[PDB]
Amino acid sequence: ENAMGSTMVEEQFAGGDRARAFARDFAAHRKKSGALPVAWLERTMRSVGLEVYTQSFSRKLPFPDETHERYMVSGTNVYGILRAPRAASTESLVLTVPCGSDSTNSQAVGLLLALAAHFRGQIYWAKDIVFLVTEHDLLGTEAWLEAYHDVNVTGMQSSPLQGRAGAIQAAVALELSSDVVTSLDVAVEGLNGQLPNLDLLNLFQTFC
Amino acid sequence: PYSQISGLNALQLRLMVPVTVVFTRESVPLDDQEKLPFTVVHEREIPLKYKMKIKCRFQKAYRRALDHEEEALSSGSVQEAEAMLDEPQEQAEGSLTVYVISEHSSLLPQDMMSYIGPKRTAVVRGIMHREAFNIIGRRIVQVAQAMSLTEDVLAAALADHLPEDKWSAEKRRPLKSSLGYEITFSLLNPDPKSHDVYWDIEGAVRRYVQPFLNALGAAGNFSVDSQILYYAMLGVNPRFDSASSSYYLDMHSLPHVINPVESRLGSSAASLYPVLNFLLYVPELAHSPLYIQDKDGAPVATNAFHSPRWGGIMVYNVDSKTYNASVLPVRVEVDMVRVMEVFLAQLRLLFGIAQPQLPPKCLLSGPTSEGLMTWELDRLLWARSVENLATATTTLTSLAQLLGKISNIVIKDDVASEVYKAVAAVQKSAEELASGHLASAFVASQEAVTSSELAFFDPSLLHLLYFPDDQKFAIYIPLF
Amino acid sequence: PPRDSLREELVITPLPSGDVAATFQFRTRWDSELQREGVSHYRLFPKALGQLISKYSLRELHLSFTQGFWRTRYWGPPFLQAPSGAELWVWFQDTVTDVDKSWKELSNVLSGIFCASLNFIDSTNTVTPTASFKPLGLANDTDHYFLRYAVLPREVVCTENLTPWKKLLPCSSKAGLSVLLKADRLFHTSYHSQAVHIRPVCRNARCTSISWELRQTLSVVFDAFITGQGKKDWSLFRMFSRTLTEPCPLASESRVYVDITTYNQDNETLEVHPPPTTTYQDVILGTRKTYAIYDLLDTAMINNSRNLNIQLKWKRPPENEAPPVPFLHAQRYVSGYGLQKGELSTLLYNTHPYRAFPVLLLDTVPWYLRLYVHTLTITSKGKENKPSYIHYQPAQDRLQPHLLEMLIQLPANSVTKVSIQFERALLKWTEYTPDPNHGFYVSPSVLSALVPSMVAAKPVDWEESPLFNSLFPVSDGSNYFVRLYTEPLLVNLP
Amino acid sequence: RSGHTNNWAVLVCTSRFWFNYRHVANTLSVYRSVKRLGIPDSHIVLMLADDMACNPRNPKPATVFSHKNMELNVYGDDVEVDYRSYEVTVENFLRVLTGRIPPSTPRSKRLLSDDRSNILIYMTGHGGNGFLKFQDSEEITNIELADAFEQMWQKRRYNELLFIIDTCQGASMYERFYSPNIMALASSQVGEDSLSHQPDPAIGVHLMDRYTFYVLEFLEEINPASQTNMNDLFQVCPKSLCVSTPGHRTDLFQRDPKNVLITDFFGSVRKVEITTETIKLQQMEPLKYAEQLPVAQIIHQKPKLKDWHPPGGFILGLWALIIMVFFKTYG
Ligand SMILES: *[C@@H]1O[C@H](CO)[C@@H](O[C@@H]2O[C@H](CO)[C@@H](O)[C@H](O)[C@H]2NC(C)=O)[C@H](O)[C@H]1NC(C)=O
Ligand SMILES: *[C@@H]1O[C@H](CO)[C@@H](O)[C@H](O)[C@H]1NC(C)=O
Ligand SMILES: *[C@@H]1O[C@H](CO)[C@@H](O)[C@H](O)[C@H]1NC(C)=O
Ligand SMILES: [Ca+2]
Repeated sequence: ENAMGSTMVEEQFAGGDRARAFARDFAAHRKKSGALPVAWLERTMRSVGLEVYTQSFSRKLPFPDETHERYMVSGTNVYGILRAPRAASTESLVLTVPCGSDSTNSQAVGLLLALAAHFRGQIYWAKDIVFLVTEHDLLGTEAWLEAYHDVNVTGMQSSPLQGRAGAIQAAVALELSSDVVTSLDVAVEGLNGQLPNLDLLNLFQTFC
Repeated sequence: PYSQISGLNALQLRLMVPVTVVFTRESVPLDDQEKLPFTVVHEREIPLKYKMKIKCRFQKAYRRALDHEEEALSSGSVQEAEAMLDEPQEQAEGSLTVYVISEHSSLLPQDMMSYIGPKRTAVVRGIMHREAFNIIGRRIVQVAQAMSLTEDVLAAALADHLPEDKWSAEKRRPLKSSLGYEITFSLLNPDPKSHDVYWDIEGAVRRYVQPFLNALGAAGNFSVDSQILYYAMLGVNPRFDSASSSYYLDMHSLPHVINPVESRLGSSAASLYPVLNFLLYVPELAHSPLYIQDKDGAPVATNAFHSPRWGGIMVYNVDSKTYNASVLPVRVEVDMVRVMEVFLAQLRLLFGIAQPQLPPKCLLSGPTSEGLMTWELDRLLWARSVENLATATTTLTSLAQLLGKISNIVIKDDVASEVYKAVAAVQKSAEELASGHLASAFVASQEAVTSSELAFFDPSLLHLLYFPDDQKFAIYIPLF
Repeated sequence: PPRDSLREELVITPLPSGDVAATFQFRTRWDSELQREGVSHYRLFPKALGQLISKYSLRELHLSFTQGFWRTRYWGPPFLQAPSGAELWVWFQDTVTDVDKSWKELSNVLSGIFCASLNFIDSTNTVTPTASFKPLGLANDTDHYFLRYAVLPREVVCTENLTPWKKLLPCSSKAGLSVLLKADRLFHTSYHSQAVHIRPVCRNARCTSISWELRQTLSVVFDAFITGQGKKDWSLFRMFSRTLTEPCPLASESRVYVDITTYNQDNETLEVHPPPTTTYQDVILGTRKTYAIYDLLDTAMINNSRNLNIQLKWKRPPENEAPPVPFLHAQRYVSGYGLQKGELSTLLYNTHPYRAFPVLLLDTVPWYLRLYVHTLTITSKGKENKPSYIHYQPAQDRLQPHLLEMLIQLPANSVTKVSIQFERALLKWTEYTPDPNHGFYVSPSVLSALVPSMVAAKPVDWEESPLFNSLFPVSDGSNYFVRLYTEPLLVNLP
Repeated sequence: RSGHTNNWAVLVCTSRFWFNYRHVANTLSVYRSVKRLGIPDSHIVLMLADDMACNPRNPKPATVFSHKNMELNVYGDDVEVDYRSYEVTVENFLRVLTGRIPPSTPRSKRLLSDDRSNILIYMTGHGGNGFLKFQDSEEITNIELADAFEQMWQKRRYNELLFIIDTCQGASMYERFYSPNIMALASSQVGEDSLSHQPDPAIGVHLMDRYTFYVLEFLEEINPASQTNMNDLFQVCPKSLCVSTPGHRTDLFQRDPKNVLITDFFGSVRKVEITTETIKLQQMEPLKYAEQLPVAQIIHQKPKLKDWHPPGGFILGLWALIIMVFFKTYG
């Protein structure tokens, strides 16, 4: 693909300390709350300069689950939108961090917030960017997608969405539970054996 | 009509002009007057190229004078004679008239043989001695060629078909034939803080410009506009002279002066016709006394210059006394008469109408109102007809060749209608040029060129719109 | 007397989100008979636009080029708004016989003047509204047979469009407020719009005669994070890289308005560094607003030896003391997934505590997205809402688009949803664009309403009021008129 | 010593997307030069296939640069484009050249040259041996261009013409020319068929091609009052600064290149004549504004909706027909 093969990018990110502090503040608040700290996330998201929104969801399971220890699940998703300054709201990219109940992925949230703070000050975006944090690992993501496309595929209940950003083109999910890393691992297989385009994997390998 | 078009490529044109020569009583010898009613013929040819040929002929009839003409021609000035003798006032264009008076006449200053006037009429002095009737003929053809037709008149037209020579370039400078023309007057005010410029166009156009264009409208239709442009500047910076305390634009800088203003002149035209621009420039206070200089370096009287096929420009200096008022801006008013004098001279010179060239010992009439004589207009009409016919013939030949070469181009019914119209118009115009009817020939040639160019530039004659005939076998084989 | 006049004014307004908006406006009036052939001499009114009124019989013309989208929910209501791309609507004179031929010729003529691709206006993207887009000038009868409207949502606005626009101004970027229009600064923004309006107006107070008015407008919004990130205030030098040095000599009125009202506190105003000439208080868009006036024709303000640079302290206010959201805003989106069927949905909000008001909605859809009108639903608060008026025009393949026009009463403190189903079509291989995997665009929808006002407004005379207060005629003192545009939508086909 | 009286120029870019920044940059450089040397904006027909100055991906909006020092913006403050992204096609280019344009087309978008006009034509894009591609869908061959120029010559719509192409194997495009008074220049020969790739970091793309870069550098020193001939543009960008070899064809041209000035094709120098002649001249009901959104009138402008019912005559006809049929088979 020549749109990406014939171009070049010079990175200039530098926010490590901010990401760390965000992670430390997020972990303590979640400890106190016992669940996702929503007011802190909204306030912090507003402080970096996004449009913030929330969503509530609930469902009833066919039988109690031993593996995850859930029978009737309710939660909330928080998402923030960065609007492309020199375009209209027609296309969008998604960066998401799925949170469980196992006290993990605080550093992922810190990195997400630092990246949003860095991205907010540029002029060259041609698409909107959505920063998403979900409540339960994969139920929140399913609820958010169903509410976004206005389809009742599974039967999950939710409050109506108030903010949208156009048609989604690509998405990336991040999982990280340590300040340092020794390697990065990538996953490509999806539900019912569907696959993404090979160019995304080639890109990731080109930036490695 | 392919065969007729193949015949149009080689065309014989013969332009004939009627001249009526009148011999007053006791002008030609009495024995010479015995055979006075008879016709003489003067024909000449212009060498050309590309298989088209043209010849020009003067058709002179030597009828004797009617008596009433004597009362008029008898005595007085030439103006009174013209006034009284112009009674018929019939419709005839390309036609002349010549009168032959006695060698002792007191209406013609007694130092000159010829009197050229406006209104298609002239006066010539004969010989009482019976040397021959040849010198009369020479004098008459001399006067007729000063007016009417010359090989130089048909040089801007016929330019391609004539062998090139040194000095060919300047003979191509006049404007080309067209149906209509646009004329726009613009006032340039680069310093609105110092000068408050108001002009009176509507009265000036109505009083001076409109009669001129009414006279010139025999050739085509004319439009007139006007506007004012603020903060419009020139493309050179004037040189200062401490001794004169004035500023100069030199002859070498003139070809680069009008460059910036053309960014604001263009993109307001309302048609597809050729446009002519006349600019009046009021200099800024910083270089207020501005003068244009000639090749020698002496200031020019008109303070203006023109460019071939584009227009002209004039710089207008504000009076020093009018600067006295403390209040700035200063109200300044332009004198329209001098401005229109210069601009109308330039416009007359842009169409190619030069000052008349006189035969030795001749006298020209005083200048008329609206600045144009009739024989000059008829000369313009002759040239226009010739140019139109040449263009139409060339266009038809090119169209026939293009349709012959490529086979998958569609010929619609409108195109064929236009082609037939063009061929008929060309033939009619040639016939009427041979017969000597200039106005009908001019109209027919206009129709000919319009129809031919309407057919040639049709949007459907683009070869790219049709499926290639080479690849059709690919399509018909699979089910055949 | 010159018989024609020029006025110019710049207004600067801080926004509730921490951004700053600016609007330029130039207006000329001429007492001439432009509607009939005969005028040949022009001074302040441009010749390029002046000869179009008679050649094509025109009563009113409105043209706009825009990039971006106005965020009403976070920025507030604007003075003037336009959709993305290019729009054009024209009112013709009743003597015009064939409106379509004249409309095509006029679009082709305008494309040459403004360096835009307006030749792409054809029958597949042109509509004739039946209740919307009424005349903005003096009118006697309103027969919509003589009105045309079109939108091209993918037209680009760049410097090539601004060069002809600046060429039509009299001082022509060399004097007055025009010296502040610099392209790179003007496009380093979140919103940018250029517009031209022509209409007839009253000649004097009795208003028994006609005068012709031309108005040129430009509006931008400067974002806080990208521009002016530092604590330094919003000055003219940092927004435009230029200061004001001298007034246009041809203008009779030239001034800058700065909005200094503070909603939270009482009788407290924002700080403007240079002391202003005068203060002006009036009801604008249903609210009492205070403005500082800098008069550029005063030689106390601007002289040969000293220029003008205005400075303004503004930051995003705390969460408390922020202004309330407007009484009306809307959104639009596409529902479903796949390449066969889908739905188009619109959301309309009424945030007024106790008043209900009606709205008029206009939608246009291309022929390839075939609509099923028996699936149209309008629901408020979970109950069905029946429109008072509805007009529907079905599409014809490759001939004309869909048109839908409804009048709906919105209940107070609620949200209303409007939906309709569509099916996608398969085209011929020669009917796609050079980049066929990008998609097609549905043009933004139009919303018109009379919104209730907080304060009652007095009658106003247009010759003595600021130019931003005389854009729409006012019928009642207790409401005001608004026209909103949604965002365009991108849809894919097999 | 030229003998022309006006100048025209047609500059065309036939690329697409954002990563093809280079072709647009080349066209903008040519436009800047020709304007600086004198040709008015109404005599230039500029066709650009995509917008790079106000593309939302541009880190510097409303600018296009030629070198990474970013000291020369070639888009400029003053610019006008006649053909936008979706009106640039092979067909429209051929129509503009041949004059076979739709009747409603405005003046600014057509080439109104005559017998006394010098014309400059410049092209850039992706090409091969004997063709040049427009966007990605179509192409124009050398034969078609050679035919269009003969169409222009037969009607005498130019005096002299200069043709320049900046493409890979660009010399193939002037091989079939057969009309008088045409001079042609190219950047590469038939064998030379690769293209360079060095993207700029700050912007993110390859900025400009080499040959036009050196040609624009030699046109930045030339002024309106220059005496440079056409023999000096034949020695620009030698294979050592470029890696390909430029070519020229000047056997259809009648004048010696040592006597042809640069400004005859790149500028506008007028012929001036002092004027020394002159023509003697003798010295009660007020009007109201329309109402926005009248609700009651809108409600009453349409008749009320009643449900549709089949007409009675149709029912009578149906049942009469059916029973008339029934009375045959039964009686
Ligand atoms: C998706 O469909 C399900 C039905 O399958 C909806 O579930 C009902 O929701 C209402 C209101 O929340 C409850 O009172 C019912 O008990 C639910 N029915 C069942 C069978 O569970 C659900 O609301 C729909 N979700 C959305 C977002 O529309
Ligand atoms: C000139 O205008 C007159 C007046 O309408 C018209 O009759 C005539 O046909 C026009 N002549 C040309 C050559 O267009
Ligand atoms: C403007 O200039 C005038 C004349 O020099 C001066 O008197 C005045 O003080 C200046 N501006 C101010 C400070 O009012
Ligand atoms: Ca142009």
